Amino acid sequence: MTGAVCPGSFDPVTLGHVDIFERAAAQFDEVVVAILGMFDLDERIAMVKESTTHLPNLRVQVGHGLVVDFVRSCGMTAIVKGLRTGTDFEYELQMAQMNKHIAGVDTFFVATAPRYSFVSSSLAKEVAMLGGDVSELLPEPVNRRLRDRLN
Amino acid sequence: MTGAVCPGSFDPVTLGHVDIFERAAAQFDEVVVAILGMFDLDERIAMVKESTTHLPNLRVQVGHGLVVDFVRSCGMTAIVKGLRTGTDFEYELQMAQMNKHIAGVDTFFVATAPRYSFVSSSLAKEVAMLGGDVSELLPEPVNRRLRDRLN
Amino acid sequence: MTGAVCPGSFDPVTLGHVDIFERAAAQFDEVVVAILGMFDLDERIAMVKESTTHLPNLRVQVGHGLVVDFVRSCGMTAIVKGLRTGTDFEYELQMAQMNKHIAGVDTFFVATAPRYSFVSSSLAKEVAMLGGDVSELLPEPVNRRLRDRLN
Amino acid sequence: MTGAVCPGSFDPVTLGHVDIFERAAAQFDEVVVAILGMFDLDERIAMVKESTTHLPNLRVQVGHGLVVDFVRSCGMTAIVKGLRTGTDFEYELQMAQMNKHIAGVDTFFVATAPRYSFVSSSLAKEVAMLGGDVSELLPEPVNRRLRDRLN
Amino acid sequence: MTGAVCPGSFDPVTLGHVDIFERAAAQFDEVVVAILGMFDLDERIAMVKESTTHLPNLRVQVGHGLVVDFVRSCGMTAIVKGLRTGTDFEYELQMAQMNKHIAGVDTFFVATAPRYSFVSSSLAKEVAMLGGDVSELLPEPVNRRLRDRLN
Amino acid sequence: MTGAVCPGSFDPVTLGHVDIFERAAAQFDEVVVAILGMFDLDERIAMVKESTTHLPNLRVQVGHGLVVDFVRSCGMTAIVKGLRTGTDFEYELQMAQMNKHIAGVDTFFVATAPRYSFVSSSLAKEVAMLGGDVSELLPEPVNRRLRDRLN
Ligand SMILES: O=C(O)CCn1ccc2ccccc21
Ligand SMILES: O=C(O)CCn1ccc2ccccc21
Ligand SMILES: O=C(O)CCn1ccc2ccccc21
Ligand SMILES: O=C(O)CCn1ccc2ccccc21
Ligand SMILES: O=C(O)CCn1ccc2ccccc21
Ligand SMILES: O=C(O)CCn1ccc2ccccc21
Repeated sequence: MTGAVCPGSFDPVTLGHVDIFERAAAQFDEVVVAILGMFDLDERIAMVKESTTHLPNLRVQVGHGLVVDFVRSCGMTAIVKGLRTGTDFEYELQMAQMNKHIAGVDTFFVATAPRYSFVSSSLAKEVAMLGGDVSELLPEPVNRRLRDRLN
Repeated sequence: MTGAVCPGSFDPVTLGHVDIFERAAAQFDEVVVAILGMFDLDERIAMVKESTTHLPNLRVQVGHGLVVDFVRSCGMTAIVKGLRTGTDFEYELQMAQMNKHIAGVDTFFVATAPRYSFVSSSLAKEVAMLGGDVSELLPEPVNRRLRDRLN
Repeated sequence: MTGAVCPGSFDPVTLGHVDIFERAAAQFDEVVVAILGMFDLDERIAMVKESTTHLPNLRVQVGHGLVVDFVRSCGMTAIVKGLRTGTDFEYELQMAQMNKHIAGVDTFFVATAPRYSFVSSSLAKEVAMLGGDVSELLPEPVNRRLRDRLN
Repeated sequence: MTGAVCPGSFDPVTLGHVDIFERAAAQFDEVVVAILGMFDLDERIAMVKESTTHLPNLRVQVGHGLVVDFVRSCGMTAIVKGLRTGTDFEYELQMAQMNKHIAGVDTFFVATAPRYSFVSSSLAKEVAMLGGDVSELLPEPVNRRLRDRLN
Repeated sequence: MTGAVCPGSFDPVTLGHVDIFERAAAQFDEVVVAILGMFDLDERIAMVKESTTHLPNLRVQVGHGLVVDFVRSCGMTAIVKGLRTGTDFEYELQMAQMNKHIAGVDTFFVATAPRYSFVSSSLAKEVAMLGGDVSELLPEPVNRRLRDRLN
Repeated sequence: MTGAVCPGSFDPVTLGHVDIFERAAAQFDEVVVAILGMFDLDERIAMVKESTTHLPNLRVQVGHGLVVDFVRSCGMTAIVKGLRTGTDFEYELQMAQMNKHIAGVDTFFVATAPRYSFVSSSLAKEVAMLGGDVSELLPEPVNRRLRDRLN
C-alpha cells in the first residue's frame, strides 16, 4: 500500500538507475519506473525490464507527462529520484517544491553508490559513440543493445 | 535620483518577479523593469504594467541588449535581480562581474520570498501547458491571459 | 514492515522537522524519531511527542550514536532527513555514503516546505534569545517552553 | 531617505569590505556600518572611519545584535552584504529569509571586486601572524595597526 | 617526460586560458593545447600560437574527441583544466571521474587568476557583438581578429 | 626538477589521501607530504611512510605553517590537494587564490577516486570510536594503529 514512482527518460537505463530502483524497491511496497533520443520506447522498456528481473515488486510503464499526475493515478504520493555527480540538484529541488505545491506529492532523493555516481545516460552514450568502454557502468541488456547499434 | 533596473524576459512575469519589483521599488527612487517565446512584447509589457499598478515609481520599458547600456542610458548605475531555487547563480555572478568590468554597474541580488521561490517563467509555462494549476504563483493579469491561450 | 528513522538533536524540534516527520509518516509503516544544549533529554522528547500526536505510527526514542546501529536495531534500513536552507548537504552526502558503506542503510532526503525552509534549531534559539518572534516557525509545545525559559 | 546597513565584525575591516561600502554609499542616501577578537571596539571603529573618509554619507556605529532591530531603529529597511570566495552563502540566505520573516527587512547581496574577492578578516589575520604580506588587501589604517601588533 | 593536455574549444582563446597554460607550462615538461562556432580551426590555432610565443614547451594541436585518447596518444596521463566563475564544476567532476575510469587519466583543476575569472569564450563573444569592450580580458592576437570581424 | 607539496594534518592518513599521493607522484618528479589531535607527529609520519613505500619519489616532512613558505623552501611552486565529498571547496579556493597572491604558488585540485570519496580523517575517527568498520577506507598501517588505540 506504499509506493514510489521513479521517473526518467532512461535512454538508456544505467547501473546508477538500477541502484536507485533496488533501494526504492527495498523500502516501498511497489515501485513504478515511469519512462517519460537514441533508443525508442519499447527498447527502453525492454532494457529496464531485463535489468530489473530481480525486483518482483517493480513494474515499468510509459508515462505522459506531469509526473505528479502519473503518481496520483497510480495511487501513490511519492517520487524517488537518484543523485549523481552532475545532477542539477537546484533544478530538481525547484521541481520537487513545484510538485508538492501542485499535487501534494513528496520527492525523496537518494545518492547513487560511488562506483555508479559518475555515469549518466547522456555521458554513457557520448562516450560509447567514441569507442570508450562504459560496460561496467551499464546493465548487460543495455551493453548488448549498445554493441549492436555500433556494428 | 537613485535608481535600479530589473532586467529579464518576463515571459510571463511571475509573483517571484513582482516580489523583487516591490522590494526594489521600496529601496530606490525609481525602478525600471527592462523587458529584454510564448507571449509577444506588448503582452509582456501589459502583464508587467497590470501587475505593478501599486508601484507608482516603477516603469516598464523594452530593452535592446547590453543591460549595462540600458542602465547607463537611464542615468542609473544599479541592476537588481532576484534569486530563486534553480537560479544559475554562478552564471549571474559571472555576468555581474563582467557588467562591473565593462560599465562600472553594480548588481544587487535579493532572495525572493519562500512562497514564490520555486516558480520561474519557464517552469510555470511548462506546468501550465500540461494542466497544472500555477495560479497562486502568478499575477491575475497573467492567469487571465494564460487561461485564454489554453482554450 | 517498512520503517524510517529521523535522527537529530531536536534542540528544539521545529516546524521544518515536523513537516518531514509527517511526510515520512505518510510513506512508511513506522517512523522513529531518534533524539541524539538548551533543553535536556526529556524536554526534547516531550516537545517531539506533543508536536506529533497526530501521527500514530511515529514514536520517539533517545539514541546513542551510530545512527546506523540504531536503525539496524529497530529492524529498519532507511534514514529520512530533511533539507532546508543552510543544510550542509555535502556533509550529509558524505555521511549518507559512509552510512551505506558501513551498514548498508539508505538515506532519503526530502526538502522541507518553503515556509519552514529557513528555520533551524540553532537559528531559532539565537533569534529567540534576542527577542525575535519565531513562534510561527515552531510548534506550540515548543513556543510554550521557549517563553518560560525567557521570563 | 533611503538607507542601507552594512553589518559585520570588521576585525579588521578589509578592502573587500570598503569596496562594498563604496557601492552601498553610491546607491543609498545613507549607509551605516554596524560593528557587531584581535582588535577591540574603538580600534575597529577607528579603522573603519579612517578607511571611509571619502564617503561623507557613511557613518560607523556599534550594534548590539539583532541586525534587524538595528536596521529598524535607524529608520531603514535594507541590509547590504558582500559576497566573496568562501562566503557561506547558504547561511547568509537562511539569515536573509529569517530577517525578512521577523522584521520585513530586505537583504541585498553584492559581489566584491575580483581583486579583493579572496580576502576575509579571518584569513588576513591568520596569514599576517605567519608573516604573509596581505597589505595590498587591507586599508592603510589597518596595515598600520597590524604592523604595530607584530613588533 | 611529464606532460599535461589542456583541452577546449578556444573560440576564442582568452586570458583566463593563457593564465592556465602558463601555470601548466611551469609545472610540466610539455603542455599540449588540444583544440577540440565563431572562428574556424586555423584561426583558433593561430590565436593560441600567437598568444603563447612565450611558452617554448607548449604546442597546439587539433584533437578529435575522446580527450583521454588524445592524452594517451601523446604519451601523457594528465589533463589540466581551469576553473572560472560560471564553470560547471559538477559536470567537470563527472567527466574527470569518467575519464579516470575509462583511461586512467588524471585531471588537475586550477583556479584562474581573479582578474580573468569572469571571462569565458562565450560571454566575451556575446559582449563583443553588442559593442562591449572586453579587450583587457583577451590576448592582443584575439582582439586584433575580433575587431576585424566587426567592421 | 618538478615538484608538488601535499599538505594536511593526516590524523590519520586515509586511502583517499594515498590515492592523491599516487597521482601526484606519477605526474611530478618529487612529492613532499607536509604534515602540518588523535595521533602525535611521529605516529602520523610513520603511518604516511608505511603507506607510501611503493612511492620512491615521495618523502614525508613536518611543516610549520604557511604552506607557501614550505613549498618555496623545498624549491617548488605547486601544491596538490584532493577533493572528496564534504571538502569545503569554497574555502580551498579562497586559500588557493590567497596562496597565489602572497607567494605565486599554484594549487592543483584532483578528485579522489569514488570508492574513497567519502572518507575523511575526521569522519573515519568518529566512526571508528563508535565501533564502525572503516578498515577498507584506511591503509593497513593505520588500521593496525587504530585497533590498538581501542583495546
Ligand atoms: O532523467 C533521468 O533518467 C534521470 C533521473 N533519475 C532517476 C533515477 C536516477 C538515479 C540516478 C541518477 C538519475 C536518476
Ligand atoms: O530572466 C528573468 O526574467 C529572471 C531574472 N529575474 C529578474 C528579477 C527576478 C526575480 C526572481 C527571479 C528571477 C528574476
Ligand atoms: O540535526 C537535526 O536535528 C536536523 C536534521 N533533520 C532531521 C529532519 C530534518 C528536517 C529538516 C531539517 C533538518 C532535519
Ligand atoms: O562578518 C563580516 O564582517 C563580513 C560580512 N560582510 C559585510 C560586508 C562584506 C563585504 C565583503 C565580504 C563580507 C562582508
Ligand atoms: O572549453 C573550454 O575552452 C574551456 C576549458 N578550459 C581549459 C582551460 C581553461 C582555463 C580557464 C577556463 C576554462 C578552461
Ligand atoms: O587536511 C587534510 O589532511 C586534507 C587535505 N588533503 C590533502 C590531500 C587530500 C586528498 C583527499 C582529501 C583531502 C586531502
